[PDB]
Amino acid sequence: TQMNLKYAISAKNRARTVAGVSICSTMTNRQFHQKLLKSIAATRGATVVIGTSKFYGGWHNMLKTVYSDVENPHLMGWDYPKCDRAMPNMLRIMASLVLARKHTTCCSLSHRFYRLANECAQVLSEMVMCGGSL
RNA sequence: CUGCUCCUAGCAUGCUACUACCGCGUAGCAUUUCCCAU
Ligand SMILES: [Zn+2]
Repeated sequence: TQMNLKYAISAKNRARTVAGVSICSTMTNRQFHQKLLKSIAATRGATVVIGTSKFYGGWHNMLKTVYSDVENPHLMGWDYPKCDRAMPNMLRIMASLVLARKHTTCCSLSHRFYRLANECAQVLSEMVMCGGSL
């Protein structure tokens, strides 16, 4: 996985970094996950709001849907300090497990395990070419 | 790298309307020709 520096505008001097990923990983992941990703993105009115536009009243629709029958409603929001740099890998394994639960008939047990192993080997923990070294 | 949006251009399709000609089909109107031997 190649490492690179970003070029944009923000409000603090801390640097930014994108990561280039090999291409075989991309083809395999697309063929494996694309249908579920599209199904998630298209659906409206759910707990996850990925793929919903803030224009044409979508923002109001979301703000109403979250406003369900709450007896003494309040609003609370939190933050994750360094979410990506401090993620425990057990939860990442379990997350990649949840997404695969839909593959009930398309894939066998051994095939599922090998796909999970590939995902862990390619994205979770592997060799990061930074600078000119590994 | 994913999602959202704008704009432009092209294509292609579908549908609608208009114009022309054609022939058809129908209807009406009206005419023109009018025939002979082995
Ligand atoms: Zn499968």
